[PDB]
Amino acid sequence: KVLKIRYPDDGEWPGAPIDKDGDGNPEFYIEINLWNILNATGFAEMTYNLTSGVLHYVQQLDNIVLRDRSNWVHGYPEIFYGNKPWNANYATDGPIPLPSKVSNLTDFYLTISYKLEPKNGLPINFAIESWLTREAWRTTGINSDEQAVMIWIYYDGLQPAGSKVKEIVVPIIVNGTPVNATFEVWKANIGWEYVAFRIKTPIKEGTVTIPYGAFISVAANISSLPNYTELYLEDVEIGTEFGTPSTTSAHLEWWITNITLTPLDRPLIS
Ligand SMILES: OC[C@H]1O[C@@H](O[C@@H]2[C@@H](O)[C@H](O)O[C@H](CO)[C@H]2O)[C@H](O)[C@@H](O)[C@@H]1O
Ligand SMILES: OC[C@H]1O[C@@H](O)[C@H](O)[C@@H](O)[C@@H]1O
Ligand SMILES: [Ca+2]
Ligand SMILES: [Ca+2]
Repeated sequence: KVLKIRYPDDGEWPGAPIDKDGDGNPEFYIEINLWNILNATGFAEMTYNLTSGVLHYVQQLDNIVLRDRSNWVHGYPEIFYGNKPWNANYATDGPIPLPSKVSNLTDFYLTISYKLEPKNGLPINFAIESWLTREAWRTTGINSDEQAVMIWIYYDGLQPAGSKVKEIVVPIIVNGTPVNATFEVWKANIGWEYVAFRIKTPIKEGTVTIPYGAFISVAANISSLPNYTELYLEDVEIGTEFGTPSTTSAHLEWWITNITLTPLDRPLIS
């Protein structure tokens, strides 16, 4: 009734499926994903209680040495739905058919209930990420004619990659109240096109609903990629990037109590 994964005990890449009905198709998949840490003392552990539905991440890392300082952040511990295109991990037991071509997908709301506790000024964000690839089921990484979209609904001490492009308004719901929120749009080229939406009023805890197609429509419109609507929306990942090249100690704890994807009866891109 409790799933647990732990770094470094389970290796340098701990991860596990959440498959509550035991049917062999995970509803979500979790990864500790310390992708840019070469070595650290301490541990990071992610627990999911299958009765309460609470996902709890506890991280206490020190003596951090990065794989490549130019990649800036240290890792992105996360939970995701769909096909993560960097590896053979996937979760497709849900109402939205990911992966699917962006030209064929309906819009959906993404609602997350969570609480973030970075310790001692640790730079972090809480970001939702999607990869858009040329093939339907990619498992070996990302090419220069493909896109990452990120949506940061909390941050402290981290700036997205690239250059600011603009500000957009997006209607969201925060703690039960519909509100017009502002997101900065940032664009970079980092081996693939990266577009990040960073909220101007970070939300450290609570329940937030966002309309996914507002973000993907803007990422499509500012993209330099050809044939954007042929790309497949592989996944929806939710996690915390953390750290900078001068962070040597990273203590952080967070919780997620609910992720819901709600299909709408309208195209993703408008
Ligand atoms: O390396 C990928 C990560 O880049 C992070 O942005 C960095 C900026 O904060 C910093 O000022 O510049 C460096 C080098 O240009 C950037 O890499 C993004 O915050 C992360 O989302 C991204 O994964
Ligand atoms: O930066 C490239 C990518 O590295 C992979 O190893 C990680 O699992 C991804 O989350 C990350 O985005
Ligand atoms: Ca299942
Ligand atoms: Ca995968």
